[PDB]
Amino acid sequence: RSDIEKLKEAIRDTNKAVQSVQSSIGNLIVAIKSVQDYVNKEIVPSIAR
Amino acid sequence: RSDIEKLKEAIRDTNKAVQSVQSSIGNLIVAIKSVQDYVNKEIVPSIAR
Amino acid sequence: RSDIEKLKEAIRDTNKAVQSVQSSIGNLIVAIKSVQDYVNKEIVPSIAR
Amino acid sequence: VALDPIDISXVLNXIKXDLEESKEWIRXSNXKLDXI
Amino acid sequence: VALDPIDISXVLNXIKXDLEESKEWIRXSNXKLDXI
Amino acid sequence: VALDPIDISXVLNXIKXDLEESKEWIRXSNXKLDXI
Repeated sequence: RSDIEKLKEAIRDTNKAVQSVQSSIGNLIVAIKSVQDYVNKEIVPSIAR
Repeated sequence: RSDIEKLKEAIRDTNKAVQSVQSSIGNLIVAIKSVQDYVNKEIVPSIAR
Repeated sequence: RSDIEKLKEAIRDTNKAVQSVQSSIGNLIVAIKSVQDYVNKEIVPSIAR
Repeated sequence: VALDPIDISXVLNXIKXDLEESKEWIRXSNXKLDXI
Repeated sequence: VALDPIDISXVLNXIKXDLEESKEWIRXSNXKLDXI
Repeated sequence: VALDPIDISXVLNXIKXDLEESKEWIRXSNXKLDXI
């Protein structure tokens, strides 16, 4: 009863670590998208003018 | 027999979640590489001309 | 004693996989930051000159 | 003069697919943990 | 002429938050594994 | 005039190292699960 409880709690902590990783990837998407919009909306028009 | 089976299946699902994360990172590499090539092959030559 | 040992070692390997993923994300931060500095310090001044 | 914009919003929405279908196995594991 | 620099070092230091507080649950799991 | 190209394909192939050697522990865990 003690070892199975501990293993279950260990898997729970690992899942929480994966969830934080999932949040990291979501913010990485925002960062890359921010760079794209900056190039298309600020850099490219500045070169064409 | 029931608890160990369930724990094993829980770890299997966690690994599948990590595998999907690994696929996310692989595509993140492609996205960043795409931005690099666009800057080096389209932006930089447009400024030097 | 054999199944609990094996499950514990399986979780240990999964955590090591997450740790390698965490290292991937850390390097992704460096790559994105490198692109930002290149745009702000090399591209933007080249367009303004 | 021939500078088309970059559009990777294809691979980005590929990442956002991989991430949501990770999150929906995570909720799979935590299903089997709440099973115990 | 009106080209301000891009600054996402806000979301980047958001990612670096998520990553450190992942690493500090990982050391949580490996606490319970070293428990067994 | 003095604009050299950016090359981070160093850190990118660092990420692709970390990712492949994650995938080859994942196949490690799923080894011990197929053990049970």
